[PDB]
Formats: sequence, C-alpha cells, structure tokens
Amino acid sequence: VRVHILGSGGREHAIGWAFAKQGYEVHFYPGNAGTKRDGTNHPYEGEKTLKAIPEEDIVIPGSEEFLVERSNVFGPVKEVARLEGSKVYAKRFMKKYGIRTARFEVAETPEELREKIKKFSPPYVIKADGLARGKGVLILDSKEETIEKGSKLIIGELIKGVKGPVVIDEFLAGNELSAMAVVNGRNFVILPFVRDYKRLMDGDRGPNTGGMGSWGPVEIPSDTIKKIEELFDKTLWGVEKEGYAYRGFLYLGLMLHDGDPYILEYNVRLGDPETEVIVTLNPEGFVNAVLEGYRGGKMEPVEPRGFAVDVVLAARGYPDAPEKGKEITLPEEGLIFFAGVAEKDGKLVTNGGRVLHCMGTGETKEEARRKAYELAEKVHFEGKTYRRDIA
Repeated sequence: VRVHILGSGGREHAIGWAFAKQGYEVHFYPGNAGTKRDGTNHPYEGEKTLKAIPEEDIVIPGSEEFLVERSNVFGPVKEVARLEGSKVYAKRFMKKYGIRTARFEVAETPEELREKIKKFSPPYVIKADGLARGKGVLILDSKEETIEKGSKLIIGELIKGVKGPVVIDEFLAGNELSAMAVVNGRNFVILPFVRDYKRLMDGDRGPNTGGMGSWGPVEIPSDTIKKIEELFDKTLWGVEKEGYAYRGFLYLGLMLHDGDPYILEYNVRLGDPETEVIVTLNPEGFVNAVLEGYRGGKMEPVEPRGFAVDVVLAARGYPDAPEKGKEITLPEEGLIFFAGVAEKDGKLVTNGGRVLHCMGTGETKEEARRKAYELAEKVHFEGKTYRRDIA
C-alpha cells in the first residue's frame, strides 16, 4: 500500500504526486515543505530509515544508490550503479558489450593526460571518473586549457571532492538527447522523450545547471527509437552477463551523430526536471509501469497525453551560490512541484538552487507553454530567476 521516496527535489515530489494521485500512501525522506501536500515527510537516516520499512516500494533518485539497494528499493545494486558512478567503468563496459559510444582513452595521471590527449582533435572532452554533481565533464576548445584543467581534475584541484582518472572522449558533432526507461532485468519501457534546458540563461547562455526547464513529449523518428531500444537491450544484456539484474530507472544521455545514437553517459535514475514533465504527461502510466517493474510483472507502454512544460524558478545566484531564505508567494492554484523550499516563521522560504517547478499542460506545446508561464508570473520570491526561453 505504501510508497517511500528518498529525496527532496521536484523529481521526488513529482513521483510522490503521481502515486498519491493513484491513492497510495506516500512517504518522503526528507521531502520539503511542498511534499506535505501529497504525503508525509520524514527525516532520512540511512540504513535506520530503510531497515524499518517493510516490503512495499522504496523509490530512490540520487547517489543514495552507491549503497541503498534491500530488495525493497527499486533501483540497482552498487555494482550496477558503477555504470553512473565510474565513467571509466562505463566506457569499458560499453566497449565489452558493443554499445555504441565515442572513442576514448583513460588518463589516471596528468602525465597520461599529456600523452593521451594527442590522440584527439581540438574540441576536447574530459570527464571525471567519479560523481562531480554533474560538474565534471569538461568540453574545451584548446589543448593547453584541457591539460591545465584536466590535470587539476585528476589531482583533485579542479572540483573539490573529485579526484582520480579521467575519460578522454572523442567529441561527437550532433544533437544531444536523453532516453529514460523503467527497467526489470531485461524488460524495459521507454518513457516519453523530453527536451531539457541545461544552461541558466536564454539562448543557452550562462553556466550549466541541473536543468532550467523541459517540455514534452518530443517526437523521435521510429528508426532512431529502434536504435535507442537496441542500446537499452545491449546495456541490459551486459548487466546480466556481469551477473547482476538491473531494477529501476535507467537514463541514457545520448548524442545523435551521423544517423546513430551514441551513449554519452548512463544515469541510474530519472532526470530533474525531466521527471516532472514525464509524470505530468501520464501519472497513471508512470505509476503502473513502476509497480509492474517492481513487482516483476509485465510493464505496459507509457503513452503521453498532451504536452507538458516545466518552467523552473531558481534562486538568484544559482548555480554557483544560490541565495536562500527569501519568502515565496504562491497562487491559489496551479501544478507546482517543489524542490528548494523550506518552512520558516510560518512561511514558505527558498532553500535550494532550484525552488519551484511551474507546470503548464495542454493539447499543444504552445498551450502547455503559456499555462506554465502564466503560473510562473503568479509565483514570487525575491531574485526569482527563470528562462522565458522554454518550449
């Protein structure tokens, strides 16, 4: 009867919103002040939190997963999550199981970075082996800046708490694209494709962020989808051949290059703010596929109804230094997913980089767009930061 969601972002709230919408009792760990609408928030305290939860579903989205998965948890074990956790492992995996990816070398020291960089041409891509809070894939025009930053990235002087080998990836001209699936062993369903907005500012300027909005569904050619399906199959076969079974959500960050999809990286959970959009496109179908996947049964396709637009409101300073504690005025209605919000002095206040997700829905992309933006204009807090670019 009960769903337990680990996390505090809009993905988590979106996932909990759908379940609660289908009548399930939803617990968030720790959630945020918005997630109180759709369930009860509890503090997360590691294994103490999880040992207490009976059989019945736990949905993780994060790096919880380089320990969590107890058969309760709908996400892969640590060994499988190395696919996200070690970008080097992921590359060797893909070479092994014939999964189409960019040519690459591994530099474990700055010396190797100097030698091995000579195998590549100007638009250089260096990727930190470990998690960098998605801030450790560098794309640099010049070799000097690549060696200088990439060396520092190896030795832990670039990004505090990141250190160790780097992948040097052959840069791929193309259009970037994500694909996401609910997965049980070798069975999977692909979710609606959504388009995200990674840069902070309109016309894709400013710093990269964890996402400034999205919309969907996006229309992908059937031939492209069949190739995408084949990437999922070969990835899941590879997991089985390593002796493990993938349970949960699998995200492929792709690059369509010369007609073919290449895997830029694996994530072992759904994106934010892609989840907000996907969920809003069919709350029923998402919920069902997750339960069927969790339960070991047949999952039915997740068909999108209409279009969804997510306009993310973030704090002034996001991402490098978001300002907190600012008071949030909300409208009477509207689909909002809450992330960086807290309660303080009986009020709603900002408390994270990305504060709110304002959702618009409609029969067209433009209908969905206006509704989202109409809502974002009704929502206020100081230094309220958003892209009028979306969709």
